[PDB]
Amino acid sequence: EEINVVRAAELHRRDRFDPVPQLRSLMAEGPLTTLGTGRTAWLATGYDEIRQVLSSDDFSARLLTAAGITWPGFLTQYDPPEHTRLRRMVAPAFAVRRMQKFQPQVERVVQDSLDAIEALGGPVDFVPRFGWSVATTATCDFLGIPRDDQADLARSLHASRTERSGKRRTAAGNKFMTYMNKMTARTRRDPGDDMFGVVVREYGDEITDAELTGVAAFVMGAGADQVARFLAAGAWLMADDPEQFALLREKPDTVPDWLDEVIRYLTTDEKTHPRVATDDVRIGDHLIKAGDTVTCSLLAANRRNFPRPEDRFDITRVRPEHLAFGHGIHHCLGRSLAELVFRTAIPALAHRFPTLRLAEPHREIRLGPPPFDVEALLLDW
Amino acid sequence: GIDPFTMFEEINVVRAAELHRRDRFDPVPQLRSLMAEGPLTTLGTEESPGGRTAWLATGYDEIRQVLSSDDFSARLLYGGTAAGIFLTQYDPPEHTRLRRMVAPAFAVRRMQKFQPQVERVVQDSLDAIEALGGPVDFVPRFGWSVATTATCDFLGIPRDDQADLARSLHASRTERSGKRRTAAGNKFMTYMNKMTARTRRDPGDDMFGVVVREYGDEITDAELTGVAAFVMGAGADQVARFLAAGAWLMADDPEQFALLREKPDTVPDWLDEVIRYLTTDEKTHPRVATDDVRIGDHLIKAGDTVTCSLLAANRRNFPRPEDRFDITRVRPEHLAFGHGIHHCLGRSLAELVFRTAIPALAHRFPTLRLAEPHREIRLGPPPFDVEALLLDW
Ligand code: HEM
Ligand code: HEM
Repeated sequence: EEINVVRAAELHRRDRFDPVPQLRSLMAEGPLTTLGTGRTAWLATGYDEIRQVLSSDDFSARLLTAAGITWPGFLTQYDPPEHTRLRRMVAPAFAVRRMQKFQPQVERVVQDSLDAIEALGGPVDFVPRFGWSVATTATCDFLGIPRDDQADLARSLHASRTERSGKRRTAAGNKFMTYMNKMTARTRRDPGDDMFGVVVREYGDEITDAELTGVAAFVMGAGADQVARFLAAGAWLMADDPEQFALLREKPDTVPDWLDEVIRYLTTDEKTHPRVATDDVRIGDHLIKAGDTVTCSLLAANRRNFPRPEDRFDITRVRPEHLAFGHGIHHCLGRSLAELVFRTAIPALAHRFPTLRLAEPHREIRLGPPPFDVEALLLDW
Repeated sequence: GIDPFTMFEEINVVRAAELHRRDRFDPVPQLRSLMAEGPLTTLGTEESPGGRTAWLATGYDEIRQVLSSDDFSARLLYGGTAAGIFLTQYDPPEHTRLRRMVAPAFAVRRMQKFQPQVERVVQDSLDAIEALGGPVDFVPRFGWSVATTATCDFLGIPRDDQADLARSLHASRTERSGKRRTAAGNKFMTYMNKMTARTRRDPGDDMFGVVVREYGDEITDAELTGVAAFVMGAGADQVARFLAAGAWLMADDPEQFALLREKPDTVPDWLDEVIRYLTTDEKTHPRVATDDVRIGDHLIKAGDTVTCSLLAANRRNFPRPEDRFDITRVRPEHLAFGHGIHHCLGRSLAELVFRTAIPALAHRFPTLRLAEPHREIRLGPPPFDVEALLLDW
């Protein structure tokens, strides 16, 4: 049953922004297909069926010991009621009011990230200078990491995930986590105006150091990876189809749902973590036996009408429907922060470089392994 | 979010734990298969240039090589994990410096002196079981009763205090509520801080007084407290789980333990065989490679991790006849207490408790049996955790 998680990864590659032919074949086969098999690994590609799976109380997101021991603060490895307690304690850091009040700082992050790019001059790689820069600075600011330490903290996170020397990965992972631990200690003594502080002032000794460090490490990792990769993919979409984003730039009021369409089209997290069934559960016409796993294809759901015309990127589309942030109890806790950064950074780029385009538009943009990972994006203006 | 499969240390801890579940007393088929493959196999690899590999060592000699090598670190793994937040987290020189100061408390002469007290603890626990009447759960009534009392006596906690103090320590590590964790932790700490202050005024006969006499200045209060908490928490857990699994083995194979009770001098190494067969701590903490090392027919790169299967080493000939429990086996070999600089500090205490309590049980209840012979015994997550053991006699 473990090879079936490798198999899922293969189906979520991309032909530029499009899903690959292998996935399309499964999509047209039906809403729910077998990946492998008396236990069965299923892929859910139907919009309705995915929602049924992700919102059912007869599935667990657990791999298998209590989540808190090996995965403290890694929410998508908790089941209720432990999941419910921990998510309740961190959720107020992501409430609408705190997100609105964060918006001015996120605006400055994008403006300064754009001030650096213009000074450097075209052409220039937007993967590090726009994607990575905005994402890590915004996420560090949200956590209250002092500005003087962010560059080195962000460098150690990146090195821990990508370094070509395994030895240097270990050292960087240790550097990163020690810093997150020290942040937890400073909050416990003197809670500030940030995620750490908000959690500790509301709950205090109810949340443990392991939980708090765990959640903070997760938010840093999610913020740095998810937001950076999305912003890189957004800049590429801007370069590829600039007339649609000129409409955003000049007449944003006529396209109030624009961000949902970009999210739908790009789908930079293509699939959810496998869910294991705990009762026999009818899902559509299909029977999922207790012990089966179901992986949900968020790409399949959001791009369900590919390759027909209506699936093509249309920024004026009325109320775009997507499941890009999942569904049910594990739906993305960070959605409001991610969306704030995208709402701010994407139009800030359009206003700043209306004449944005690919430097070297002859050659293909190289993509890494999924999830959707633009490795370099050389743009001029 | 974050894909849990990209969490290198955590995902491979999980995979290693799954491999060290048990089918009654035996290794599961999945570990058996890896054992047959060779002395070292992969748990998993990060899929990128520079990606690290998590390895499982199952070969006896290869495990001794890994664990005696200076090119592996215990500290560097848990420092890259949110899960990693006493002695096993240290490398030399910190490891050496702390371990030398506490080692005198676990010396041979010290265990000889404690033996009469351990005999009394066993007899008291067995009297209480007898007074309850069958069927009795041997997990709380034999395993934990003996483990808690013997470990607290070793620390010199007065009998009146032991129940409350052990409860406090367990609360602080256990509860979901983090408020009750801090309250219980502070109750434990305030007691130990007084005990430390008392010891430093006049060193006594227990663990604290021995240490403070030989190394009083050079060891801190926090270090003393930390060692006590390990002995009372994790140490006691290890001992309780072993005694519960021992009692199960005795009920399961009464004829071999009848040999222990009637002709104990014919089976001088009996305890080494019981320990080998049961292997109630199935694996070591994962170590990070700090240099490249060739082991088996593989190259472990610096930054790769290795987890050693003590179960695999101890049960290396499973399922052949020679691996079966045989209390008369001459000089049984095992690595149940690890190897190299991190080898069990409490081995001699653990063995004294087992050497005393197991014969005591065999003599008291020669008719010991499962209460519900056909009902399966439920095992918790690794390490070897008998959840309930209803015995009668
Ligand atoms: C600062 C940015 C982000 C943070 C802090 C964040 C945080 C989280 C957290 C904590 C969860 C787990 C919630 C739970 O289990 O209860 C989660 C789940 C999820 N996030 Fe995010 N996230 C971020 C950005 C993104 C982005 C940009 C996407 C997609 C484009 C995304 C997609 C998801 C999905 C699909 C899940 C559900 C996973 C599943 O059910 O298996 N996240 N996120
Ligand atoms: C009163 C009982 C016990 C105490 C106080 C105790 C104490 C300790 C301590 C302090 C260490 C760390 C040593 C270091 O890093 O230098 C250790 C390691 C170890 N102990 Fe124990 N122990 C006890 C019982 C047991 C039992 C019953 C077993 C097995 C059946 C066991 C197996 C181990 C193993 C395998 C290690 C090494 C782990 C590794 O290298 O990663 N111990 N013990």
